[PDB]
Formats: sequence, C-alpha cells, structure tokens
Amino acid sequence: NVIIGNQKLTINDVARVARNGTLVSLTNNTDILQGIQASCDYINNAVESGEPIFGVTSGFGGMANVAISREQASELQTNLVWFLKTGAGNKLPLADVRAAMLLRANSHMRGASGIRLELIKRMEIFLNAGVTPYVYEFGSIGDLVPLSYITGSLIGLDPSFKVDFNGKEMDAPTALRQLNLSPLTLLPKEGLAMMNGTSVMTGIAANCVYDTQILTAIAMGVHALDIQALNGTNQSFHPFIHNSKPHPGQLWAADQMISLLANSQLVRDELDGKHDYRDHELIQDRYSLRCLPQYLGPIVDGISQIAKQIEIEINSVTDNPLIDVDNQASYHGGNFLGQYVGMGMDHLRYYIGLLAKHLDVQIALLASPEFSNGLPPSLLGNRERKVNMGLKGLQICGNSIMPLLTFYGNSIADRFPTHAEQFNQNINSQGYTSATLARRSVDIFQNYVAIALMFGVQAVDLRTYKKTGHYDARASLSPATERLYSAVRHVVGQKPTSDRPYIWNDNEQGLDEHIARISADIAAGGVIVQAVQDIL
Amino acid sequence: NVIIGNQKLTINDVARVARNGTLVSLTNNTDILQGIQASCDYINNAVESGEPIFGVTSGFGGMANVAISREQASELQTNLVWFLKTGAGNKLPLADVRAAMLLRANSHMRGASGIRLELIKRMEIFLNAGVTPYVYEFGSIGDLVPLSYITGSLIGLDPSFKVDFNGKEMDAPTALRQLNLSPLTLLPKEGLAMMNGTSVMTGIAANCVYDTQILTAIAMGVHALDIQALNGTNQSFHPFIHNSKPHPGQLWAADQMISLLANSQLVRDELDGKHDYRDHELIQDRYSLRCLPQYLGPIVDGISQIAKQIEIEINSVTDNPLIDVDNQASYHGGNFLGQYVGMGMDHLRYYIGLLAKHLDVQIALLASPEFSNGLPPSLLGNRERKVNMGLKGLQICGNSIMPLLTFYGNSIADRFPTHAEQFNQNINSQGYTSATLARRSVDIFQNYVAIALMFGVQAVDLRTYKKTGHYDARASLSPATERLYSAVRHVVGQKPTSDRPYIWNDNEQGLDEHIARISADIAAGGVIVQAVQDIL
Amino acid sequence: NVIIGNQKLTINDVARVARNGTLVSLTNNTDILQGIQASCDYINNAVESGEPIFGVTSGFGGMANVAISREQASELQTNLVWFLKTGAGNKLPLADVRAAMLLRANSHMRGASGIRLELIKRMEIFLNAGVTPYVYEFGSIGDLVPLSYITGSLIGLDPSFKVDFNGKEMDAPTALRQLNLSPLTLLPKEGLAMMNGTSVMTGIAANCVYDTQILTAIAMGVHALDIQALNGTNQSFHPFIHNSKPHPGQLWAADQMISLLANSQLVRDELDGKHDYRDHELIQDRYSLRCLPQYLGPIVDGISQIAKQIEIEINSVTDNPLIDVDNQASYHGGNFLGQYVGMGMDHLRYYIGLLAKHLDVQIALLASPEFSNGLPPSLLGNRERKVNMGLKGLQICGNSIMPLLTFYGNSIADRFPTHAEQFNQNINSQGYTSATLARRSVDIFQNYVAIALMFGVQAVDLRTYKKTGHYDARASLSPATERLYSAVRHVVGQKPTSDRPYIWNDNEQGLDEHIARISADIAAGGVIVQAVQDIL
Ligand SMILES: O=C(O)CCc1ccccc1
Ligand SMILES: O=C(O)CCc1ccccc1
Ligand SMILES: O=C(O)CCc1ccccc1
Repeated sequence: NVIIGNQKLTINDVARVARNGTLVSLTNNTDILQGIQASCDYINNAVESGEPIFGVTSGFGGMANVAISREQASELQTNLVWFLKTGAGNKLPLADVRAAMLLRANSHMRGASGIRLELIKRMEIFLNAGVTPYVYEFGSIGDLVPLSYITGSLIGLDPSFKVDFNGKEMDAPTALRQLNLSPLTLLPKEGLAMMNGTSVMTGIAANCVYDTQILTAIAMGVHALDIQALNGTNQSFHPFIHNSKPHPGQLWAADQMISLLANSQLVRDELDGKHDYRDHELIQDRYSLRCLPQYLGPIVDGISQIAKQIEIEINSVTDNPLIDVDNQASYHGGNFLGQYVGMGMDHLRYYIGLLAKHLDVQIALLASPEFSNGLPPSLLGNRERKVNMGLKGLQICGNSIMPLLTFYGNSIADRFPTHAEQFNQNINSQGYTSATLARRSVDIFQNYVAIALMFGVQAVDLRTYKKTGHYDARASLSPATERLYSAVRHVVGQKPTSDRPYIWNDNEQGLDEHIARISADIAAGGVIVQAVQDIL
Repeated sequence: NVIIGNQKLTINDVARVARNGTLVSLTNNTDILQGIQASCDYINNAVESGEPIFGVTSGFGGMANVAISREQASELQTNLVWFLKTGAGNKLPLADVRAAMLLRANSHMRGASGIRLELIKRMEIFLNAGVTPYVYEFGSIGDLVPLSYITGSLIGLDPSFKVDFNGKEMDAPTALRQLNLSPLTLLPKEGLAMMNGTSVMTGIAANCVYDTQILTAIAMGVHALDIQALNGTNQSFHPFIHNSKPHPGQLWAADQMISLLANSQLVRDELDGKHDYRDHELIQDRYSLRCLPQYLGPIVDGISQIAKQIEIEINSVTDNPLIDVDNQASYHGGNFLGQYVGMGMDHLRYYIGLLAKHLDVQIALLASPEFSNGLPPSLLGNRERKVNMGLKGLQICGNSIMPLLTFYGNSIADRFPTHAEQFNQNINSQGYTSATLARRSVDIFQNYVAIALMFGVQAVDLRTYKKTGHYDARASLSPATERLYSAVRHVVGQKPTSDRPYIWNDNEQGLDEHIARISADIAAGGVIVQAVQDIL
Repeated sequence: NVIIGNQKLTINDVARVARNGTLVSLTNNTDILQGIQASCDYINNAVESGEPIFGVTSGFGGMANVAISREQASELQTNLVWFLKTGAGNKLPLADVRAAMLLRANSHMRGASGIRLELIKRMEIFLNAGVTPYVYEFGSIGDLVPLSYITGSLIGLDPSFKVDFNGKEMDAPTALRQLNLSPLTLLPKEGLAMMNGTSVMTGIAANCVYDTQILTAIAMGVHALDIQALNGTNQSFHPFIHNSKPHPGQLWAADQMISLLANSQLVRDELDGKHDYRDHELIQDRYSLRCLPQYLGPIVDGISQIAKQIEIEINSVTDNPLIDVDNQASYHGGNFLGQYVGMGMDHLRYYIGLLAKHLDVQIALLASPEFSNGLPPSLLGNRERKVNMGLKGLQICGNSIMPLLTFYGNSIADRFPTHAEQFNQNINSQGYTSATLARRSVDIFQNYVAIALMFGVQAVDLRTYKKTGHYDARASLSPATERLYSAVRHVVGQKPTSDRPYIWNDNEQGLDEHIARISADIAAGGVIVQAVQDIL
C-alpha cells in the first residue's frame, strides 16, 4: 500500500498504483492534515475580505481583469469545469488517468493549494474503487482540459462526464451513487487546485519512463543474444576499454554486457586480449557490436536523467496561486508549466528511435549471409523445403517500424504556439501531446522489441546447431540470456528441443501472433520482463 | 599555464588554450612518461613477433582481412595519412583545431596508445608556437579525416598540408623548418594513435558548450532587462513557489533572477505577497515572465548535463586498439565512437532554439503597445518625428533569426548511414557534423542575443522615462543589470544621457553596426561577457 | 542580351545575368514606359490630395495608424531605408544579389508600382557596370531589410553602404561618383516600391533551381557510371515497365537512363527480355538500380514543379500597394508574401537529400566486394601495394556529407513566428532563410556529387579491367557516359591510360584536391556540366 502524504513518490510507486491496482491511502499525519485545512481557511478569509486574487476573486488568464463577487466566487470554480469541457480525440489509457489522480492527490498534501481534504480523499476512493474518469487526448498545451474531466467526474457535476467503473462504462453521478458519495460543490480556488497543473502529462510520462527502462533492459538482452548468434567476441566489453572513457552509461552498459555474456559457449572468449583461433580466419566485429557500450551510454544516461526529472515533477506542487500559511500570503506563479515533461519526452522519443535503429542493424547482420558469420539466409530453418524463406517477412516488418520510431523522435516542445489563450500563454511546454506521443513511441517500441527478440531466439538456435549437433540453445547460452530465451519460448508456446529450432517451416506459425504475444507479455510485466529483472 | 596529463582538463581549460593562447606543457611525472614509453615497447615488440593486431598488422575497417607484414607495418600507418585525409571538404576555425590538438595530446598521456612522446610533444610545440593545421568541415562520421590533416601537418608529410603559422599560411614542411624540427615517419600503431578518436568533434563541442554557457548568462540578463522594461513583478521568482517544484535548474533560474532584479526601481516589488497599483489596478504577467524559471530550468540543467558529459569525453582515451601494459595485451574496442558528442550537440542546438524563441516573445511584448504596459510602439524614441518607426526593423531581423535556430535544433545523430565504410561502421554518431552545426547555431545565437540586448537596453530607457524625468536608466536599474546595460552601450559607443534614449531617430545609426559590435564583443569575451560573470 | 519588361524572364535568363554577366536593358516599348509614368502620376497626385494610403501617407505595418502628411511623405520613404536596412546580419553571394536587382527591376516594368523610371534604370546601370550592393543573410521573414541595402546603395544614401564594384569594395556614394550619377531621394511610395517584395529570396531560389537541375543531370550520369561499373542490366529501364506506371518523371528517368547506357560494353544488355550468364548464373539487381526511375520520378517532377512556380514568382509584381491606373485606384494587398519560395525551397532541400542518399547507397555497393560483383574492395587500384586502402577515405567523407543533406531537408516554412512585427505579420513565409538554406544545400550537394563522380570514374576503370586487358574505360563506356568520364578526368588532370586506373596508389594524389576541382568546375558551368547538357 502506497501512502500518499508522508514520503516522496517514485516512478515505480506510480506504476504499481497505475497498472497493478496497488491500494492507496492518504497519510493521517496531523500536521499535514492541518496544513491542508489552514490553506482552505486562508482562502476563505481572503474571499470574504475582498482581497484580490487572480482566478479566485477574478477571471482566468487573459480575462483575469474580470471582477468576480463573493457570491459568485464558488460558481466561478464550478464554471471552470464547464468551459474546459472541450477535449477531443481518443481516450487516454486508464492507467494514465489513475497515475494522474495519484499525482494530483500527492500534490495537494503539501497544503499550499487550498483544497478540501474531502476532495483529495475522493481521488483516493476512485483509485481504490477502480473508478477511472475518461480523459481525451487533445486539449492541453502543457493540463486544464484533461483535469476538468477528472474533476467533473469526481464531483459528479453532470451526467455527460463518463467513467470506467471496473470495466463498466457509466456516467459519473451514477458512479457517486454506487460509491454512496454525494456530489461536491467547488469552493473558491478549488477549481484551480484541481485543474491548474501538470498531473496528467506527468502521469503519462511516468508510465512511459517505466516502460522504457524495461524495454532498454530487454534490448540489452537482445543484443547479448545477437552477439552470441553472430559468434562475436566479448573483448569489446572489457573494463580496461571503458574505464579509460568512463561515461557512467558506457561503463554500465559494458559491465552489463559482461554479465549477460558470462559463461556463454557461443561467444569468442577473448578477455585476455588474445585471439581464440577456433574458426577458419580472424574476424573483427562490426561497430554495432564493438561500439555497443559507447552507443548506448548516452541513451542509458538520458533515460536515467529523464527519470530523475520526472520524479521531481511527480512530487511537485503544480497548481496556482500557491498559499503560504506561515506568512499568510499567496503567490501568483507558474508551476503549471510542464517544461521538464515536454522536453523530457522529446528526448525519450529520440532515444527510443536510437535504440531501435541500432537493433535493426543487428537484425540486418543476422539475416544476411555476407555478414552473419555462417548463419543461414534470413535465418531459414528447414533446408530441404526449398520454398522456405525464413524470417524475411519478419525483417521487412522490422524495417517498417524502426523508421517510424525515428520519425517520432522529432521534437514538439519547440513548436509551441506563442499566440495561445488570448496571448496570455505566450510560452507553453506542449508537454501533454509530447507525453501522448511518447506513449505512442513506447507502444510501437514494444512491438519492435518483440520482433528483435524473435530474431535473436532463432539465431542462437541456428548458431547452436552450427556448434553442436542440435538446436537446443539452453545449454550453450550464457545463463543470463538463457532466462530470456526460455521466457520468450514459453510466452510464444514453442518449446526448445534438440531436433528443431524455434522456426522450421514458414507453414507452421503465424509470426504475427508471436509478435502480439510477446508484446502483450512485455506490457503486462510477464516472464520476459522478469527474465531481465536483474538489469535494475 | 596548463599542464596536460596529471590532471583532468575542464572546458574552461580548453577554451583558454584554444581562444586565449594560454601556454601548454606536458607533465614531467616520471610514472606517466614511463607508461607512454611502455606502450610503444609493447607494440613494437608485438609487431616484430608477428602478432595479429587489427589496424597494426592488418588493413583497416572493412579491409582488416588484409594481412600486413612486419616490414610494411610502418608504411601502413604512413599511408593511412594519405588515403584518409585528403578526403576533405570546407574549413574550420583555428580555435577548434587548437582544442583538438590539446585533446589529442591529452588522451595520449594515459599511456595506452603506443605513440612516441616526441609525437605528443609536437602538439605541444604547435600549440605554443601558434602553428594551427588547416582542417576541413566535411569528412568525419564521428575523426579519421580531420585528424589526419593534423597528423600530416605535425610530421611534415607533404607540401599539400597547409598550416596557419600565427596568421601566416604555410605548407607544413616549411613550418617544421622554421620551428627547427625534423619530419617524422610514423611507427606501427602511431597512425591510429593520431587519427582514431573523437578529439576534433569534442574540441568543437567544448568551445560550443563554453560559448552557450556564456550566452545563457547573457540571456538571463536580457530577460531581467525585459522584465524591468515591462514593469513586471518579481513575485514570480519567490522561493516559496520554486521550492515546491524543486528542479535544480528552475531553482537556480528563479534565484538568479531575484539577484538580477534586486534593488530595481522598475519592477513591481511584490515579494511581500500582496498587491497594488503603481499602474492600472492589479496586473497579471504573461507566461513568458511568470513561467520563466519553469521554462529555463530544463535548458539550464540540460546544458549542465552536456557540460559534464563533454568533460569526460575531453579526458577520455579514444583511439584503438588500447594497450594494457600491466597485462601485456591489446584490446580491440570502440572508444572512437563519439555518441555523447553527436547526441549532446543535438540537445545543445535544440536548447538554443528554445532560448531564442523565448527571448523573441519577450521582444514581441516590448514592441507592441497592447502588451508593453505603456511603452511606445516599436520602442520608438523621438515621437515628434512621425516618420520614425523605431526598432521595427530590428524586430523583423530578430523574427528571421529565431526560427532558423529552432530549425538547427533538429537532430542529426538519428540520421546515421548504416552502410558506412564497407558496412563496417554500421552504426556511427554523426558527432562531427553535429558539432559543426552546433557551432553554426552558437554563432547565430550570438547575433540573436545582440539584438535582444539592443531591445532590452532601449526599452529600459523608455520605461525610465515613463517613470522619471529622464532617459538614463542607470539609476533606476538593479545594480546587476546596470553592469550589462553600461557594457552594451560602451560597446556600441552611445553613452547614457538623461536627455536621449539609446535610439532617438532612425536617422542616426546603422543598427546593423550595433549588432555586429555587440556580437564581436560577446565572441571575444569582452565587457558584456564580464558583466554577467557573476552568473556562474 | 536580355530585355527586361516586354517578355517573361526564365530561370536560364536569371542565371545568365547573375553568373555570366550578360548585359541587360530596359524595354523601350512606348506603352510600357507610359504605364510606369502613369503610376507615379497617380501616386503623387493622391498624396498631394491627402488620400489615406497605408505606407504612403501613413506609418508601416503595426504603425499604419500613424498619419503622415503631404510634407513628410517623401521623408517617410527615405527613412524606411534607415530603420529597415541596417538591421542586418552576415553576407550573401554577389550572383544572388545581381539576380535580385534583375527581378526587382523586372517587376516595376508592369507599371503598377509608382516608381520613377530613372530609379529602375539605376538597377540596369548597376547590373551592366558590375556594381553589386552588399546584402546580409539575416533580416527577412519573407525582403524589406535585404532590399533596403540595395536601395540605399542605388540612391547613394550614405557612406555606410558598401558595394562591390567589379571586385573593388566601395561605399555607394563613391560608386555613384565613378558612374557619374547623382544621389537620388525617394518620392512617396518609392521606398515601398523598392523594399516591399520577394525579389531577393526569389533571386536566390532561382539560382538554386538552376544549379539543382544541373546536379540532377550529373547525378543521372553518375548512376549510369555506377550501373556500368556494377555490371548492371538495362532491363529495368525497358519502356514496357514504365509505360504501365506512367508518371512523367519516372518515364523521363527511365528513357534518359536508356540513352545514357546505349552501346555500353559494360552493362548486361537484356532489353530482349531473356537472360543469361556473362557472369554467375542469373543476376538480380538491387533496388537502387532496379527501382531507380521509380525513385527519381517524384524528385524530377518535383524540381520541375518548383521551377515552374519560381518562374511565375520571378515575373510577378510583388510590392504594395498596387496602382491600377485604368481605374485610378490603389489596392492594399499582399503580394510580398513569398510562400511559393519558402515552401518550394523546403521541397528542394528535401529532394536534394533524397538524391544524395540514393547516390550514397550506390557508393556502398561499389565499395563492398559482397555487393560489387567482382570489383576490388574500396575500389583499390594497385593490389600489390598491400597498405593501399583505395577510396575508403573518400567513402567516409561521402558518408559524412549525405546525412547533413537530409538534415537540411527539414522544413522551415512551418516554423514561422506568429508574433512577428507587432503581430501585424502574423503569418509569414520564412522564404528568405529557406532560400539561403537551399543555397547551403546546393553548395554541399556540389561537393557530394564530386565524390560520387570520383567513385563512378574509378569503378568503371576497374570494371573495364576485369573485362578487358586495360584500365581505359573510354572504349567500353556508352558514348554518353564517356563524355562525362573524360570531362571529370580532364578536370582533375589524370589522363585515362590503358595501364593505370584513375587512382592507383594512395600515395599519389590528394583526393581532397580532386573533389575541390570537380566542385569548382560544376559551379563554374565547366566541361562536366557541358557533358550532361543533353539531359534537358
Ligand atoms: O494563471 C493563469 O495565468 C491562467 C489560469 C487559467 C485558468 C483557466 C483557464 C485559463 C487560464
Ligand atoms: O574498424 C576499425 O576499428 C578501424 C576503421 C578504420 C577505417 C579506416 C581507417 C582507419 C580505421
Ligand atoms: O503591412 C504592410 O503592408 C507593411 C509592413 C511593413 C513593415 C515595415 C516596413 C515596411 C512595411
């Protein structure tokens, strides 16, 4: 159970609540609760005293010059939900909305937001009950409009607000009746407390980072399989090389490779600096093998940097104005700008493209007899069935997906419109669509990694057959990559045996079904993910 | 003075040597000098014993399958200079080439490259004598070809090598004569020791990072001028706001802006928390002022991350193979792949475009009476000459430059050709052209920042006039921005005066001349750079 | 000789005047010359009568709300030169500036601009005398600022204007003195007549289109060399194939390749339709040969479309307001927006990157023995000197240039700033920087094509040798590609000979010198350009 108010949330915390339905509860720490209440009292007294506060006793953004009376102060926040009910396009994944709610709640616990504890708690109840508001993919320039949908569902403002109640679509007032809750009415500032901020884009981004850390670990395993299938050397990953060029990510990737290849019987074992003289001539490994740590270093380091930045944002107070009860003051600031998210997700998409292109080049070596060091063309299985073309179709599909991934590696934060919202929002982060685009990259990268996994699994079977009599690669692989191999072969439903490789005749499988099954297992955190669990 | 190989080099160190002609010397540490010699010993014995070593007793890259005898091993390295080099197209700044020679020599001191000390010393001599080999902008997929022009010049291989000898173009053999040096012939491995590696792209990147750090400080100062001109508040930068979203770069940007604005007579001083008129009523600032530290944060942190990555690359051993004397072995590795440089410069150009775009929307506020809070249209000075249009042309020029900077913020590392060099280099970093594009970005950004300074300086004069009798902003400005303001007007040669603003009639200056003077001063590290020295 | 305004100007016409110094003269057509005078008459009466006309009796752009009297109307135009111009940063090729003055003068002959004939004649005098005003590369969001440097120079406004007087830098007033001309002062509207419009960006674009058409022809010739070197078939270009997919550009590319390859002794001549060995068995060509006309088609048609669009822009009236003498009226319109240029150059740069990428994969086939069908590795000439590595360095340099060209194939028109010039210019074309980026693209492409020519020439020599006794490819080549081959080797100064290929030892040339010579020749319209003259 994740406790919200007392500690810092991690990306892993957010993914557990978001995807695994881990329960959540608000802290009962007495000072935190008091800070929450103090914040509301300050706002209550300011409104009554006719203190002028943008968005609380006056209008919003470019219409903040519009005066709002005390009698209309609550109605201002309520109406904020209505004129923001303007989303468009497809729905977010529920897991992203759950993440959004968890972050919104966390942000309120700091007590600078002036929102009722009963309203914070409503997010805890939705999360634990399995109620997820629908939220559209269009509407935020980086999260008013997405958040208004969460807000209107929480307070049950109107039947046009829809929720998913454990797989059941229904309207929000109906959901409140089932939970035995009452409709809520927003008090001054509460609308801004719910809707001003970065919770959705950061929630999306958090899940993207989690998914990409996992996909990177799996990618490392694929490369390890590729290297073993190509009969490449492990000399490339020797600590002496990387200690003298000590980028943290290069160091890490090289050292992870040593572990991944340790006790393999398929690599050239040359860590003593000397050629093994076991095949018919001396081979040098191409750059995609030799320069693998240098290439992945900045990606590994970048993802780690994004993860650090996204975790600050997770634990940030992001609405506005901010209430300082210690000095009885409020400040008109800008924490609702999700610039670390916009730029971070630009970087992430770019990194995913770089990962994919490197993997596709490995596949090009495996598939091509000129470069595969003895592997059959296109990793053909049954040689006596001449019509067999092996994994030729699977490569083309790989070739169709990677460039799309580099395409999404283009940036969007730099294309923000400077005329936005009556020229009030003349900079903005484009963080929201940047995050949804990242979700798209990650989803596509999951299919891509599935394909790469299939190539590596076939390939080590065929290499094993070259080295030994037979096709069961389990004995021959390094123990670390044996777990992944076996996990893939389990998920796909094709057991390793000494007499057949993973793929034998083109006739005997739909490769598409194997792609879908591996992808689904990666996304679910199945045995493939668990196989590479130790690569942090 | 800068001692090469007993201490890590910083980016400041590199810029001092490259730009300011700081003297350089090789360490006399007895241990270091033995490492350098032991490395040569190992190699020249390995070759004499007929060990197979790629690139040393064998051909290069895709032609590593070609065996090279004991007797041709030396000529192998000499010929590498001929086919490699002399593949080049257009021409790079001498300071970048000086940076490269410093980096190359620095990497050799580690004692793993198997290169003669007198070859290393020749880079020291060239640096202190001011002999700079000509290097072309095309030829490296990320430094064989660039480094070979340096190598051919150092050893005085042929008259077709041009150097710049403190201003004098010469052929290299002639430069050697005047320095009283003999030509050198490369021994086995020494060609690779000179031409394998990331020294030139990293040399370029290092100067770019240094310049971009300077421009970020100046940009901070420009924003501080803009805010004062616009009668903005300092409330947005209150630490209560930023402590509750504690990204390091955001915290830093807000704190710096507090310092930059302290004791200004031109800002609305609302750090109390409460409002009221010295203008309209209540005034709400637009996002480009209010969300400034949120926006600059990831740019600041990003430049800092690149800085840290480039300093590691600066102090790395990047040639190949690497000689490990303690275990008497060579390793065929890949430290010549400068992925941190190709990706880092992709990020740098992207950050610079975001800085420029933000500055440009401040210029839009300043120029437009709807948004300037009482400044004249286009920062017009003499309103009585009605044909005056003020800084309208200056704005258009700004508007033409900023989009070009976001254009250069496109990435190039992801567009690497997988068929490079006989399909041997099937991944590569594009780090060299990434770095020269960054240089182009930085150079354009110096022009842009010049314009933005001109806008800020004019504007505070006009705001001062609105407020007081006069046009001399020096007394009204925060002391921090007064330093910058005076420095700018010192450079353009237009003295502050209580009777006239910086720009009075359109008649009286070529603004093009002011831009050029301010840019030159920024490039030379002049008084404008010295005014913002405080900003780390 | 080129007569300005009684005939449409073509892109050939523009290049002849800009590059070859062709003499120019204004039409003496009595009707045209009356139109020009009637236009001035209308305007100078309208002003004298106090008509409100934007930019004529009122301020400019966002300051059009400022009224300008009869008495200051002339000074209004003179001052436009001062605030506009003199907003500029870095410097453009004289030929582009000559193109601009031709275009500007050409637009005035239509008689709708209200500008004095002696002002128009001054562009004629400058062109024929070889006086070229200095113009900077920054300042236009797509030509006020560039055109104002031309204007100030033409009228001799101030010594701060520099011109190039056939090689001599001068101030403009001094150039006027030597030409025996008086300074001019602008009359109402004449400033706009000179500085409103798309003449400079279109002048640049025109030279780019001309150069790109040349390089496309040369590229066709390079492919024809590549195909012959690779022992490719001409079957792929059979009209039965292309008639059944009849895109004009594809039809054209296939037919041209048939001509380029006719009577070659180096291709497999399979236009019959049936196969067989003069090699392996049956040989299938890869897509870069087989799909060549399908690939080049849209590039060819695209360049042709741009050509047609630019010629309309060339012959357009682009200033404002436009005087319609027949109805005695002015129209406030928008012909100064050069969207066809900003978008056309976006497309051009994109096409050029696609041409380069295609050429680069041919170079990969040539360099690699797995794919070259029997050519030596890296097109090595003297195989007995084992330290020779042939064109390996040349390939790497090619590999560094091509990705930069696809990089410049990114677009800039979509990145226009909507806040430009007091929010008056809330759309703009970015046409000027689009065009200067195209110039940068074209210039880099000339270097790239040089490399590709060097590869093709070497390769056919080596293929000829495989086939016959000797290295002289002249007899074996199709007559069409023999012209190109000889032209290239004339330029680099290495005569075909039966005993030695173009490149024998790495020892014996600086390949950098060959690239530079071939590029210079391509730029100057030399023998290499004349060899491919036949390709329309
Ligand atoms: O704080 C601001 O400047 C904008 C707040 C806001 C709230 C709801 C809609 C638009 C803007
Ligand atoms: O593969 C390598 O490590 C060397 C590649 C290379 C290519 C051309 C010249 C020197 C080295
Ligand atoms: O809006 C227009 O048509 C003119 C814009 C303009 C701006 C600055 C100088 C001349 C014209």
